[PDB]
Amino acid sequence: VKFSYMWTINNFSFCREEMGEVIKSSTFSSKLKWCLRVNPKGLDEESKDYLSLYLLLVSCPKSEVRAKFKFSILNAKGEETKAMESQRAYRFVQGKDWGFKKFIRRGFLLDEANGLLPDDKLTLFCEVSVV
Repeated sequence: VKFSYMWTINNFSFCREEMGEVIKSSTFSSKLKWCLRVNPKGLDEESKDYLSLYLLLVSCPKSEVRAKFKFSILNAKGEETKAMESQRAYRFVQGKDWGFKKFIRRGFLLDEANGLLPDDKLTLFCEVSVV
């Protein structure tokens, strides 16, 4: 079953999150509930120069599901760019997240000349395929 979520994070340049701090999206579905989570300053010292991006299984009545996923950024022209796809379907349990600790370099994303923060909005697009 394949579905998607578009997450707009407004006023992205005003984010005060420090390394390890997280923002979660609203939940979305295709009884399963998913959300996205971003670490604007990464998780640890190795990733503090990047935004980290994860898919989280928030609610699941089964013990586990398997899902592949793809994240991309919608640019100022409304087009997908800088996509990263999971290598395979990963096993999720409720509370488990999978994703990319080094999804996008902050010094690239935050320079507005690259066109990824139109009106200071970061727009992320996620596709999920549950096996």
